[PDB]
Amino acid sequence: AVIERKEKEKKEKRALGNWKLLAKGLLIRERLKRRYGP
Amino acid sequence: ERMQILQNFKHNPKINTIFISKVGDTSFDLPEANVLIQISSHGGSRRQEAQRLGRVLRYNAFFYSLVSQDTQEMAYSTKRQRFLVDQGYSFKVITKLAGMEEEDLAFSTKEEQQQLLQKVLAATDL
Amino acid sequence: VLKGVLIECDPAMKQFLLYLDESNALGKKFIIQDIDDTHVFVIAELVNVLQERVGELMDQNAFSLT
Amino acid sequence: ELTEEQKQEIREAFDLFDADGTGTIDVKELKVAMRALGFEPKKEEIKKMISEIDKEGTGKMNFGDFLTVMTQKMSEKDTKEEILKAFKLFDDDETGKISFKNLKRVAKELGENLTDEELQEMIDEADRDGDGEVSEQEFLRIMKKTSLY
Amino acid sequence: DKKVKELRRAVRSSVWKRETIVHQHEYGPEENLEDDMYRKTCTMCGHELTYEKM
Ligand SMILES: [Ca+2]
Ligand SMILES: [Ca+2]
Repeated sequence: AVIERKEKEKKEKRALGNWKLLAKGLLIRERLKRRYGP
Repeated sequence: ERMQILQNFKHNPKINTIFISKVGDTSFDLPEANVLIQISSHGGSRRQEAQRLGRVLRYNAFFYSLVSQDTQEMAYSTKRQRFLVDQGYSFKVITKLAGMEEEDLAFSTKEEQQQLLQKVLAATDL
Repeated sequence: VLKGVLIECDPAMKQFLLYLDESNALGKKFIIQDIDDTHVFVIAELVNVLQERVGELMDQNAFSLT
Repeated sequence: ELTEEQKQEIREAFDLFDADGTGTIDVKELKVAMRALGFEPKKEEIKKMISEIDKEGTGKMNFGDFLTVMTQKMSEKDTKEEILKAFKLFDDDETGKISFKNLKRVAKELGENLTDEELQEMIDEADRDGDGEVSEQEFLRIMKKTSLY
Repeated sequence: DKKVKELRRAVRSSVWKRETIVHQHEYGPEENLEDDMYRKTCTMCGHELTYEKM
């Protein structure tokens, strides 16, 4: 049970890191669109 | 890193030139040097220039100061040498360098010179 | 044809005059024709203000010891 | 700094349901008041916001609470508009979903060195309904719980 | 915040190429004055160029 909980916690940490990476990427792209809009 | 760089600077014939960014403006253990070339120093700090001149003496040696004409650097260099002239030093003005085109130097053509404009204006620290 | 005064100097001062033309520092575009990288052609009726501006630029970054 | 002129609009909206000048308006009329100012809340959101405003079971809210709720709703509305614009930019093919190809193309355009395995892990972690990608609602949900914005 | 700020400007300062506006004076039709005087007015900045044509 402890091992399964630790694996789930690691997966959740990976998901949070991926969410953080996605937020930065979308903010960067939105900033590019704002600064280079037609 | 600074300690080892300065330590191998003196007892190495392969490398004998280093660049310092305002770190040598105090009393350190820098080894004996014969040539000093200062570029874009502080505004009017006579103390800084006097200290930098002090890092060479210990014509055994000679130091050069590079400034840009028609800019504030001219006035800065004029106003920051008044201490050394009172000390008795005289700054000879050199307008031509012998053998400038004798060998190849950087920024030989206009292409890289104009390319430098984009990277020097790329700061945009706003 | 154009009548005026040819001014020959270093490229630095030539481009300084070019900047003064576009910046309207004298009130108009009297820097009419540029002919060479080190030569310009300027109307002669306001050479005095150009001389004053050049002198101000020269002695601004001079730090006169007086 | 929240607004200067829209505050008067919120004052007028509050006074529309407070013609008697009692200082408070009925909680049941919250849905209409939002629609007067352009908001389009849903039943679940309406119930959730009614529960928060009426924890004490008074049934009436003063001007301060109504103004705070309206300001929060405006902030969330502009945030959701920016989120939808970001989704549309991400969904350059107007497919309605941020698929694997869209995420990979955006990552390559941004210059990131993200591996395709991490991209598919993100897609799987972005899948709540099991459709194999991330929709508008899931993007809104993750933007709600984002680290910062 | 610092690690996103240090890279948000790397792409910001990448696309812009021409900062100096093209000052080339696109003069319109010449206006004929007295004593064979011809004046050209720039359509972009209003620069006036007066000359005598032989
Ligand atoms: Ca898509
Ligand atoms: Ca989905």
